[PDB]
Amino acid sequence: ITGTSTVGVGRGVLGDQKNINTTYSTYYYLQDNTRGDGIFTYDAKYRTTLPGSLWADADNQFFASYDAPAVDAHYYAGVTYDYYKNVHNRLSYDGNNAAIRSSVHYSQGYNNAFWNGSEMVYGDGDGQTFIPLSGGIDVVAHELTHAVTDYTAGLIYQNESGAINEAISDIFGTLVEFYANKNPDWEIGEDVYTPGISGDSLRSMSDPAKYGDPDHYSKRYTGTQDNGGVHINSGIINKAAYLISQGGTHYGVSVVGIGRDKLGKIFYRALTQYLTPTSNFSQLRAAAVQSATDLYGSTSQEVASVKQAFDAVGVK
Ligand SMILES: [Ca+2]
Ligand SMILES: [Ca+2]
Ligand SMILES: [Ca+2]
Ligand SMILES: [Ca+2]
Ligand SMILES: [Fe+3]
Repeated sequence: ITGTSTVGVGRGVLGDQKNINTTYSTYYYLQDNTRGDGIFTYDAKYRTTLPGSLWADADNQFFASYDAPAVDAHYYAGVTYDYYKNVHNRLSYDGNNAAIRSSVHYSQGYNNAFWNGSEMVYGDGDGQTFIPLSGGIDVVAHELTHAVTDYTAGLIYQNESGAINEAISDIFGTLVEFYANKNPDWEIGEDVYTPGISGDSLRSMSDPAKYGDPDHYSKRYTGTQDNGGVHINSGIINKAAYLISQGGTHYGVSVVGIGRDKLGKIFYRALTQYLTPTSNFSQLRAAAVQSATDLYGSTSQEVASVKQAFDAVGVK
């Protein structure tokens, strides 16, 4: 669309008010011209054909409940873009300011969200297991990070490489949650998961075992479900990442925490410089150690903490 940049206001899934970047051209559209080649949000109108219609509104106010998920998807994508740019100096997911597109109201009662190789897609949930998934900034950032991985390391979506791909999305989705300071935690999807149950989440990075995911290499899943457990075995890497950041003693191995910022710097470098499509956990460890070495010196505490953390989860 060609028009005038402007700012509208609406309410998100959780009921919070926010301003969003819109474009005016007869209608007000969910098209943000202020970030790279634009952020565009579309209405999939409960169908599965994609992307749907670019979101159009008559008055630049988005307070209808049908609007909620579009508001959050649109807003959270901007935040995520900002994170990458500000923090890592990366322009959009491709590093070249590619347009970011998302569709909401995908299908009916769809309890998931995903990156389809071209854009993001969000379900509204069934209202019981989930509410519209774009209401969780960690979910939005998790999805956009899959784009980042596709353009960089290109980790194949299965077995260990796939678990790495998933851990990357949880790690950066969490870093983005802290970046925006939106009630941050080391949990995944807490804000849109089981509206009825307080205190739970989809996955835990601090204690993956809480939900039955492995927190040690010896406990990895070796079967075929879930593409070889990409969503399960990511727990081992997630735990490692939590330890690197926060520190702790796990299975008797003590790790000194070095903080979130450094965690992000080290993982981003590994991702972008050292990982390949078929990298396995053991290769990830080598990569993370090399990155930290690059950044902080081989005799650094940083390097030391990365080593301990992997030893702690049993990754050699
Ligand atoms: Ca309106
Ligand atoms: Ca949170
Ligand atoms: Ca979270
Ligand atoms: Ca819940
Ligand atoms: Fe994922």
